[PDB]
Amino acid sequence: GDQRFGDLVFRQLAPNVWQHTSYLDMPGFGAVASNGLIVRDGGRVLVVDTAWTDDQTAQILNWIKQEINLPVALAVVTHAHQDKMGGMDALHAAGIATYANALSNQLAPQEGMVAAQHSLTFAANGWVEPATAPNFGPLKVFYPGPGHTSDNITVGIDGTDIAFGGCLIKDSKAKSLGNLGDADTEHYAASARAFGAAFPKASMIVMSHSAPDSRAAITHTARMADKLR
Ligand SMILES: C[C@H](CS)C(=O)N1CCC(C(=O)O)CC1
Ligand SMILES: [Zn+2]
Ligand SMILES: [Zn+2]
Repeated sequence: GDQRFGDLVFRQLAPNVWQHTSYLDMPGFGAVASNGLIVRDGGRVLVVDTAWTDDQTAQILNWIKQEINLPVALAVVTHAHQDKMGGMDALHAAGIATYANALSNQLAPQEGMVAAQHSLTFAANGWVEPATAPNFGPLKVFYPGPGHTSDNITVGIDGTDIAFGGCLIKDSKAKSLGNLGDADTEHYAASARAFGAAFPKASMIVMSHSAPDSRAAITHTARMADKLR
């Protein structure tokens, strides 16, 4: 189930969807896993999130070449922290078009990240403005509101039961919300609930720092973010 490829782990979640996992030692926390997604859409591949580093992100591209062997048409990254955007330069070196929330691109320099090439913007109801996410295929991008960070976005995969909450959602048995230093403590709980309502039929909830879980991850995250207000 978990395919080891160098220092990374890959897990198939659906016929056209894989989870990528990479690790970084955070002095004081251990070797922290971060998950993203790889989606085959016909003759091309779409990536959600980089790995922590450029070298690890180049290894994701090597795994794609070996296991799928189709071009990577684009990548979308889900907020301006290192586990999601740390490997942007590796995507750009490979010629891959990159997308992030306009606010993630604004924050990227001060957070120590390289910005994506393209900015997503969002309607008042949270759905991406379609002209900013051209050729996204089955990826449905949703801004649920500020939570884990002000810029966090989420992604559903059409044709599957999968929705990706990134670092906004923790699993059913998590004991805390993790890194809160950039969090919007007032709005976190509402944002987690908005993610769940945006993808009401997703039964497999993928997230950055836990293995895929049921919809119980969303309400546990929400039932827990209430504590920060
Ligand atoms: C560098 C990342 C950006 S989200 C971070 O701050 N982490 C890693 C995940 C960890 C957790 O919540 O398990 C909280 C500390
Ligand atoms: Zn984060
Ligand atoms: Zn994270």
